[PDB]
Amino acid sequence: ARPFIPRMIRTFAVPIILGWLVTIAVLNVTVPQLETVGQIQAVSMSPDAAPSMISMKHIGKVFEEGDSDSAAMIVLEGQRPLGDAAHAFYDQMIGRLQADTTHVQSLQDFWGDPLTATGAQSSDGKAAYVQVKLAGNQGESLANESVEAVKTIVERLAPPPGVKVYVTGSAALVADQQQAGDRSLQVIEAVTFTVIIVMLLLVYRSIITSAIMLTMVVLGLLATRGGVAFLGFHRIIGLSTFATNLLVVLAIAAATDYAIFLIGRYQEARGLGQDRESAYYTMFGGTAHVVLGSGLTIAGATFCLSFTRLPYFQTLGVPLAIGMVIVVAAALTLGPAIIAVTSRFGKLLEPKRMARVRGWRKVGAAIVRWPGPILVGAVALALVGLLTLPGYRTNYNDRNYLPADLPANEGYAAAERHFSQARMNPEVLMVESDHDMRNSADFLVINKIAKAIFAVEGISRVQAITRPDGKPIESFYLPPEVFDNPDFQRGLEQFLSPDGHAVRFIISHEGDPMSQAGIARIAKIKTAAKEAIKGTPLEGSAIYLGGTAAMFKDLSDGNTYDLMIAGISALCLIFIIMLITTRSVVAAAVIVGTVVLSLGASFGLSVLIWQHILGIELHWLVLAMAVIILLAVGADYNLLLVARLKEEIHAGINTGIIRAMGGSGSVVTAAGLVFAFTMMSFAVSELTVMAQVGTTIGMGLLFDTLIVRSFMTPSIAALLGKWFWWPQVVRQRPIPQPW
Amino acid sequence: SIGTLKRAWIPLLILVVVAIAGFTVQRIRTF
Repeated sequence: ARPFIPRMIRTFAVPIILGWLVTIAVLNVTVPQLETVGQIQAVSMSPDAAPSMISMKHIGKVFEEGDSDSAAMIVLEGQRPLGDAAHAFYDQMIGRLQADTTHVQSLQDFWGDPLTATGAQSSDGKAAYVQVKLAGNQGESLANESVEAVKTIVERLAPPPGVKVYVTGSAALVADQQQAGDRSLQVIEAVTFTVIIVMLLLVYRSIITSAIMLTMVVLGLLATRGGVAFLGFHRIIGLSTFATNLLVVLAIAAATDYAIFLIGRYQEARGLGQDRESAYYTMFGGTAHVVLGSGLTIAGATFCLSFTRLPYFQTLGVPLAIGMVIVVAAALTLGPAIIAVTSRFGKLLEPKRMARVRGWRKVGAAIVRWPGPILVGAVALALVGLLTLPGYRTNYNDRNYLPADLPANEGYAAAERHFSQARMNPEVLMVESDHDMRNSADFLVINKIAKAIFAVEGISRVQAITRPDGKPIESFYLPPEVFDNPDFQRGLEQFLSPDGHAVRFIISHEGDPMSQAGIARIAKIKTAAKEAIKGTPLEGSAIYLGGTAAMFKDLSDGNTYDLMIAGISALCLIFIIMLITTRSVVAAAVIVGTVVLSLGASFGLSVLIWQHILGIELHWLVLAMAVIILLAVGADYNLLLVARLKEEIHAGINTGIIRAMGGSGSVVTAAGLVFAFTMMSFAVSELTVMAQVGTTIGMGLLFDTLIVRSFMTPSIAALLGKWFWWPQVVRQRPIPQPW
Repeated sequence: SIGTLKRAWIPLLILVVVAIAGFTVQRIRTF
């Protein structure tokens, strides 16, 4: 008769609604927001096992310069060659900086020393720079507050006339990028809201029904946000800003999906001509299991995403698993209750001017009669998408993905006008032996090392105790009596280790250090050093390479392996859920193949639009987040459609396909279009990374919904006929009935 | 007997799929 659950949710509608309201109210009043919690508990970006991180820690430890990877630069430029007033300002500057202890752990003073001043100053004399090491590893808020403090110390004191002073380096870039992101979510949000409302009014052509659906979406979003914030507030689970962003977006995606599913099924059932109660019961009985399966499979995949070895993904599984659980519970309990109470009260959820299921039954008729031609056409478009994929390059330079008005950007530009290299992103190489290096022989070997590293293709400057300015292009000899010179002693304390068991070289690249070539160069640097020390009494020593390029190389390798892990796990879970819901191995295999093909085609299309035509290469976060969202949403839609098809296969397979189309193609297409265009509204955004992600996801869903899912999968089903349900046995058409 | 190997094909197929996926993921994690 009336199953237990639907009645238990219908009779007690008002108590459940009030319970949810009070729970969300408490959760959002007694706890800060998601973004603030993520701020107070940021986590490092570079995994501890990365050789770059280990090398930076060890270099800091041996030279007693701190245990953090963060750094920043201060650059002085003037319209006239820097003079003695500049020197006085700079000396007072370093004094003031080193006065602080809780923010600046150590400072590297070259320009003051006349020995190395030639290497620390531009060729034409109009610029200079210094490196200060901050506190708090990359991605942590400690580094942000430290760099803010250094910036205020910089701006407090008045410089001489005709010289400006800027703060630069990676630390400034990340900090001010975060500030820019904070300040760049107002106009794009306005346009997003207006596009959402127009699209809803287009789908429903009513104002009350769009209002109810938005009510459901917003209550679900508030519930998930409050719950995750509460759980993370008491240090139960770890969070990060990246996790919060993805959690918000995925929450909206899932909430709107389930809301439109329930409303559309109820509306269709009403259209078939039933009363206001049986319609509720049929929509529940036809959609609840689909919602439950979709939500749990997404939660399982996202949880398995926590088995990787890259902080961007490892710290990301548990928050989304719990968020998706909360969203599912809300959509299952509050949803049906709200539809029930709204429909009982009066006439609010009614269908009018129906013209969608007719058109979709027509396309069903087209897709059942001639599956061959339609399938080949869809495959042709997919191949048009796929062929652009193999030519695809990534960019690690985050500088040119931000507006040009950031202060860090202007300091960079001022650095680029007088310097012929990328001196704002150096590297450090360290060789550690088991004996003192403070004598002539090891100095000759050090010169050999420096010369060998210099001759690498694309290494412009290499600074060493032998050649302080960075051009080791001669024969050399250091007599053993120069160690008595106090200036040489400051040089030694700068480069050699205090105990005398190490040396370090400061290496600056050509062009852009964070492009593909810059990433590839570091392995060559390491090999060159190793071959330079081979055969000399320093043979077999330890080589540590620290910097940003090493960080990004190791990050890229981790990214590749982690993407493979996540892909395998997600595809297995999708296979399992398809097999459970439809009880066929062929159907699950076909759906998995279609998903893989669709992701490939959509990402190829995005590469075509952005890399080739517009001429700007994609970031890599784009790949990661695009694949995550596309996988989840596609799994949801595929599962609903296959379940609906399985429902009405008894009166033949052709009639079943056309009815499943006319019944659920409209719903899936409405949901896909709404979310796709809501994600396309991010194009007008100023920030390029988020605009790229929005466009990639929007185009992906448009291609998925309008071609791969509306023409290609039903065509395969109709073509394969009764072998789409193997090993189950099905008849391709029932026994003929008498007229 | 066939009874236990044709009534329990879905659970065993799921177990073998999970087994191979877990093995390969554990092998990948050490890279």
